[PDB]
Amino acid sequence: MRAKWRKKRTRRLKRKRRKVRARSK
Amino acid sequence: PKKRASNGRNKKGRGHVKPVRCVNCSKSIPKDKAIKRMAIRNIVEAAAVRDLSEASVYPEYALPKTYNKLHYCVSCAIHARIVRVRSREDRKNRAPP
Amino acid sequence: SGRGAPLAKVVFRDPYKYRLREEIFIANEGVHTGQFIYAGKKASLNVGNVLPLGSVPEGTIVSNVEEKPGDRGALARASGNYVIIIGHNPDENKTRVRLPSGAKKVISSDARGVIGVIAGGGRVDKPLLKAGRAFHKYRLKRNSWPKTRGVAMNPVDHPHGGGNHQHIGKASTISRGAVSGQKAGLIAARRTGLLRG
Amino acid sequence: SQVFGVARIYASFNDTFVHVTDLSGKETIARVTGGMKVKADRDESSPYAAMLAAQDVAAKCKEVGITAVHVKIRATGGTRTKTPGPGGQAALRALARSGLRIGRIEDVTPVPSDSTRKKGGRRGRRL
Amino acid sequence: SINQKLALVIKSGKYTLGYKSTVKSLRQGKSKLIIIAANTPVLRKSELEYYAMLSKTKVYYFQGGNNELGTAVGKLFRVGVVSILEAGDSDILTTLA
Amino acid sequence: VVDPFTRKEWFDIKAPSTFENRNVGKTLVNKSTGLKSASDALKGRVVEVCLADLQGSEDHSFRKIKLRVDEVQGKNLLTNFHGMDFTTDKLRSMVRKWQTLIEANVTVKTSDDYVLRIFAIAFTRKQANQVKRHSYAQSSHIRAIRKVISEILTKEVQGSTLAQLTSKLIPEVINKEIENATKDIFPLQNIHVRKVKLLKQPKFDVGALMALHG
Amino acid sequence: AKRTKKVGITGKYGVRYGSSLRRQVKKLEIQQHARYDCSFCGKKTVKRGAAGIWTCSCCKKTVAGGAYTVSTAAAATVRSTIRRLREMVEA
RNA sequence: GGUGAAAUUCUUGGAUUUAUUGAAGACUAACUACUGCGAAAGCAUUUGCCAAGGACGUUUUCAUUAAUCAAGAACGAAAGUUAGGGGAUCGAAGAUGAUCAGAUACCGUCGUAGUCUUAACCAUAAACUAUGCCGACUAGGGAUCGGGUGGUGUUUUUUUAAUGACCCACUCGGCACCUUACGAGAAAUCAAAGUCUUUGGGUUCUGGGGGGAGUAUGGUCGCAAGGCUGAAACUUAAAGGAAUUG
Ligand SMILES: [Mg+2]
Ligand SMILES: [Mg+2]
Ligand SMILES: [Mg+2]
Ligand SMILES: [Mg+2]
Ligand SMILES: [Mg+2]
Ligand SMILES: [Mg+2]
Ligand SMILES: [Mg+2]
Ligand SMILES: [Mg+2]
Ligand SMILES: [Mg+2]
Ligand SMILES: [Mg+2]
Ligand SMILES: [Mg+2]
Ligand SMILES: [Mg+2]
Ligand SMILES: [Mg+2]
Repeated sequence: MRAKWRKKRTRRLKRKRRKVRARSK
Repeated sequence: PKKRASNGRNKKGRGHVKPVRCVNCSKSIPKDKAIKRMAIRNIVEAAAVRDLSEASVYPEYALPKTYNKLHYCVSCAIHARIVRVRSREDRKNRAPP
Repeated sequence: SGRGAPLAKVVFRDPYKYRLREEIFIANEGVHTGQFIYAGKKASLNVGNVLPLGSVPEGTIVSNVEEKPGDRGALARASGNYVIIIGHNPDENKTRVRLPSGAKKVISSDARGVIGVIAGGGRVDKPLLKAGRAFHKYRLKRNSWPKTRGVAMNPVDHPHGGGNHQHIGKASTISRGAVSGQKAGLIAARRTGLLRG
Repeated sequence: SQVFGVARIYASFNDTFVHVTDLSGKETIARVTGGMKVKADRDESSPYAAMLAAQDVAAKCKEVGITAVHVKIRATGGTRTKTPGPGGQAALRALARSGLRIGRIEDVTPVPSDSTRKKGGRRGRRL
Repeated sequence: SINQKLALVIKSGKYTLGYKSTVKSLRQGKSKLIIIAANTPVLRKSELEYYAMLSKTKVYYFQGGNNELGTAVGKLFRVGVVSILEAGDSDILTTLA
Repeated sequence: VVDPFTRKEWFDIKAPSTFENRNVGKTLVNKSTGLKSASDALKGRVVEVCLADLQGSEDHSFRKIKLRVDEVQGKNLLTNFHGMDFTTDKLRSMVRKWQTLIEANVTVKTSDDYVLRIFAIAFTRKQANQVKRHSYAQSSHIRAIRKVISEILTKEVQGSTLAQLTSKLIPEVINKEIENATKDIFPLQNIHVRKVKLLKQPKFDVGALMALHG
Repeated sequence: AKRTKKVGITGKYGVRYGSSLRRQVKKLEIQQHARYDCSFCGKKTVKRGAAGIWTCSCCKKTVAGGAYTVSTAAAATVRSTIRRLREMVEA
């Protein structure tokens, strides 16, 4: 598991995570 | 660990050079990192010289010869058996032959 | 009023009678009051001057260009517009030009043009921001604004009208041979959809 | 004496072009390629296809008037391989062997002041 | 190097600035040289040329507007024409350049 | 069958006489019948022949000369000078590592209304008894040589019509001028012009062509 | 004091029309209401009268310019290419 | 054309190939180097202009004005974002052609975004010498770049003077190299990575087993993508570095 794709998978996860939080306000 | 004190190239005091493209595979290469062979070929052959000699006006006109500076990438140079991978002691040698 | 570009009132002298002749030119960028404007075959290549298309070099930027020598201006008249000149055919004198739409027209070398670009360029780069600025723009042009959509109408008022949902219901690309009352939509359209490859 | 032509040999990979001209280049005489003499799509750059091409050029060259040529060996050039194909050099020897005369052998492969980025990608072509 | 010559006149020689004083200095023959700004109106430029033709006074054409001429003089206001009443230590009169 | 060879006339090539023999070869075109006759089509043609063909000696193996045909005097083609350029291997032979390369170009006008661009290539030379092994310049000598070259290459032109420009181009009298003027600045070994290219051809001047066609 | 952080002149529009449209309007309205250098009299006294009309409040000189600037970039380029054509014909 | 081989694509509506003429945009080959400049990123056709800079020289001037730096700032490859212009080539997305069990991968032909520019944003790279800066001292040699110095030294300039090019001997500053291991290091190796248990020249930043995790939260910056700052719960006995033998 390449480190640069850990970085990329985390950014998609973070994009989801603040999308749902902005929803949840 | 560090393999070469001159990491893989010839740059100490620049920080960048230019990109050049491999003749064999068109790969972008640092210009100081490319394996540069002065590809030397006679204009005709080692055999057809007399065959052109019998059919040429201007007897022994010039006998020209073609020049071109080729750039090889590291993978293509080794695959084409140009640099011929060396030992740990012998890779320090920088002599052309 | 009604035109984005400013107008230059240029006064000439009548060659055949003691009087002054006031012309109405579309002002070019950089032309000022008190500038001497020159119009003729031998006039100099300067911004605001009126020269025939054969008199100017290739690459010259011209405006208010005549389609035919003597129709007094037809091409590149709106604000910020111009005609490029891209070569001559001195035998049987024509002149190839580039129009503001990109069309490549061939015009006679005796057709005139004003050197430069029409003043007032960049006018459409500002958003009107609101309905009332479109109201005052078209108050001075004509009665074309506002525009009720055809799909918002009844079938009696439009081909697109009616339906239990607002929808065109048939291809909005209409043929060139279609009759008046049928051309509502995209007339003779070669293609549709967003310009993208 | 001798009616000089221009041989203008163009040797890429997958094909070789032996295109003889007039002495001014403009007028074409007997353009025969190696691909028209054989049907394998693999030897169309080979020496034998070009030899068959060069021999058939000399036949079409005769009864026309040209008896000598100017040799212009060329590869693809530009932003391409620039090394002449395997068929090009056989074509010269086959041309001389047919009996037609030679003069001013030259290489005319174009070389740029590098521009118009070479095809293949930054990582090159890897198979 | 012409601003350097003009600046040296200011600190050592005598001058007058503007138009009503340049013409009045041309009128009484107490002007050695007048310098006209580039963007000076041609009707005023031609009248200065005529006044300096009658008084037999050299005219220099500054390559700059009234703003740059006033700065070259060392002032903070636009100067259309400067009349050099007397040279200082400079060679501005000797070298028409 | 079609065989468009049978409809061809086999014209001839004649060089300018500011050279040795002009029997360049045989042009082969067409028959000048109606429906876009070949009398006018052959006007716009340039031919490529080596200089050593038009001078005999083998020292001029490089700098091939281009000739532009002008008129057809029945069975002929009358040509004027079009351009000079070296052969490819001559540039490759002179271009070597461990030496500076100096190049200079000016677009210059002759006494005629001729507009044509001229180059000049210079290669720095190792002097005798030298132990330094790259012979590079000081990057102000490069601009000094280039400035000297541009003055020399502008003074030799602006007299010197193409009738007499070719008579200075062949004997390397320009190279003598460059070496005799630049040798105080840096030693040089391969001084050449390497390229003559013609940009704007003026009115035809049929009389001027006839001088070079005896 | 700095009355607004970023809206500037576009504070007259309140909160409507969209931030991007007000921002695009801000760039062109700052040019439109600016004061430009008179090329004739040298003063900074040129103010727009109408779109394409730029007038100096001294020396009473009107020039035909762009809709929101005295001079547009494409027109300086046109003026630069017209003059370059002129010397070479005059040469 | 293209390929390991093909397919797709074009073609007696003339392809490819040959010649003349142009247009457009991009780039600056060969020369080009264990060479130069720049704080770094970076910077390679020509000339002109503008402002700057290092070194060298000095028997010029001031006389501690300095070193390093929280906070605070300027610049910062590529990609990417907004709005124009430009849009040749190449080419994330996508189409299609193959191989393959499958291939939405490699290979092949196209091809939008982008690649180019302007005005703004972003502020990240294996942004690396993975080596902070300033200062002193410790070992031998050659080569080179720039400045300087001295030769009863060569080279044509007119036969030789000057000056330029070159040679030799010194010097300073710079990019570097070769040998050796005094000394150092876990070693690889290192003239610094030496002058450290015989431990102390000045100073800034950073690390405290591996993961969780550059995550969560808060604050701040950004239009956005995201940047900067930055945990804990819990989990785990190794992870890891260098070298030896197979
Ligand atoms: Mg390894
Ligand atoms: Mg880097
Ligand atoms: Mg509506
Ligand atoms: Mg209704
Ligand atoms: Mg109906
Ligand atoms: Mg170059
Ligand atoms: Mg250098
Ligand atoms: Mg800080
Ligand atoms: Mg970082
Ligand atoms: Mg780091
Ligand atoms: Mg250095
Ligand atoms: Mg710990
Ligand atoms: Mg830890």
